[PDB]
Amino acid sequence: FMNIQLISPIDAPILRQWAEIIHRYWPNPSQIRYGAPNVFGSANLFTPP
Amino acid sequence: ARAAFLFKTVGFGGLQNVPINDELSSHLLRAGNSPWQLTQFLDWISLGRGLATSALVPTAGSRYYQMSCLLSGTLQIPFRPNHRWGDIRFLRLVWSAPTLDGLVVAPPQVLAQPALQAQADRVYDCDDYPFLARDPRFKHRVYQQLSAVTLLNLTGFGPISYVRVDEDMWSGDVNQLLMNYFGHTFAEIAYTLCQASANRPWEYDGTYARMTQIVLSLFWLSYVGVIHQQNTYRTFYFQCNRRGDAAEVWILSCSLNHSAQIRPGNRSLFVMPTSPDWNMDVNLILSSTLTGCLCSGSQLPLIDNNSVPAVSRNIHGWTGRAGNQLHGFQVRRMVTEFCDRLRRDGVMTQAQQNQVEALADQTQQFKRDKLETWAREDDQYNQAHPNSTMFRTKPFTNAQWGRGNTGATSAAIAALI
Amino acid sequence: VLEVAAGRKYLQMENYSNDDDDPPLFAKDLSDYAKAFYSDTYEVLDRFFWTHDSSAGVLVHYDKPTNGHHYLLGTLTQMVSAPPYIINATDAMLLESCLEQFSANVR
Repeated sequence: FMNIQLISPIDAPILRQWAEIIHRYWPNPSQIRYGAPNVFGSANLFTPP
Repeated sequence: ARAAFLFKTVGFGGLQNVPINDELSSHLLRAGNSPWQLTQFLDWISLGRGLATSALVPTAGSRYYQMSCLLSGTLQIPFRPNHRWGDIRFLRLVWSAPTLDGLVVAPPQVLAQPALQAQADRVYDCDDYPFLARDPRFKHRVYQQLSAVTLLNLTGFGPISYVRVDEDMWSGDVNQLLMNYFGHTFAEIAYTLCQASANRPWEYDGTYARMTQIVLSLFWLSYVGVIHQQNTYRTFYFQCNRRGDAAEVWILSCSLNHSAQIRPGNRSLFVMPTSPDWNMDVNLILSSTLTGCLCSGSQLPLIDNNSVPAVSRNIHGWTGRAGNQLHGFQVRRMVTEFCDRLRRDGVMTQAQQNQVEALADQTQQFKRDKLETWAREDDQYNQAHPNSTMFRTKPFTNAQWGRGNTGATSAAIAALI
Repeated sequence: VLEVAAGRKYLQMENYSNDDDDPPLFAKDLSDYAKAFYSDTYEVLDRFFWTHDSSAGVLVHYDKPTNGHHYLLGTLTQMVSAPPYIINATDAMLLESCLEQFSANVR
């Protein structure tokens, strides 16, 4: 799974295609801003407030 | 906006070590092990409604000085070139966690090992410490109290405050926020502002910073006596019913009688008390604390080298070759200046001035006697114990009990308007 | 602060086969490898990154920038054309810039 070159293009073409699709089309994480910590403060621990 | 983060530690007042010991340190850390004790100090002074006192903390300035001494003596461990945080002890105390979160009793091995010998009048840069460099919010939160300590330790007199007058500061949001403090006192306003600053560091030219500068200017103008009920700064002033009292209370107020005329421009200067009786004046210490909280991201002007001792010269962010002069004053003489200015303005009479003078004289006598007695007790304790010498209040000299540049300071503050 | 997506720098043809002699592409041929933040002052950019994630890593050119002061933040993509190593985007751009500078120093 981590190294696609191990999957044979001839013996397992469908599996190689599926692995490539998984690597190049899985969703990408992102972030957004929320809250008003002026009054409520911030309770975030492992992330920026 | 500030670009360099430097601070100065306290200097020995004739002793051979930092004037603090285990008893004072334990009394300070009695209810919390965090060395950053601004909120604890605010709670202890109890809104400045009365004269706070204790066995080990005679005055509020005493606690302020002890906080400064504790921070100065403790911060020298992680600021060694090796930058190790938890391998050496200072007065049976060790840091917990590299992020400088609290002080705890030393482990048995460190207790057996010798302690650290601290030095006097050290100047340090916050960005040298790796963790402070890595985390901006942590550095900005700490630098407020570091700046307050520096403003107290810069000279041998009382703390330093910054006064600025500028008409362009006022705006709609500033007016809306300022109108909400119509009936509150200076101590309450300072409490709320300090808590807000602690929750969030302010930016360079924010609403909170501008309102803080406006409040400081209003308080100092009212204290001098340029602004009063019949001569207001945009219908705002500070009222004090009992001038010259031991614990003065100042209340924000509005009046539609008259508004003074303000010349356009931007002016500012630096004020400080010289007489030792500042230890029992909450308002001055709170003003200095507000200036320190402002200093986090504002980059105030430079202070002239000739107004500070040799060891405080050429600090990268604070002192400089050509800078503003420090104006020092005496409280008792400033009371007389206040009364005289009001009488010339025509809103006070001779009998009222005489009553205020008598009350001020009584207060000065009481404070002088108490301070001298406490100093003598400290001297005797230091004589008795040669291995745990300490000071409970910032040392002073007999010469500081006389009037200094009070007239010039009053004239400068009056000309500010 | 203006946020701009970073476009591709290389484009593959059909006969790219991850060969030993194929030129490396440093992951700059994928859809999104980095993201640029443009402003006017570095202190404003720094204040902006107080309340924004930066675990991936932030890179900067202090010399003449392409279109003005800007920071660059990498994504979670990977470079797999140089076995037996798997290299993420930030390290890939660092390596490319380092090699360019070394060639410039030589020539």
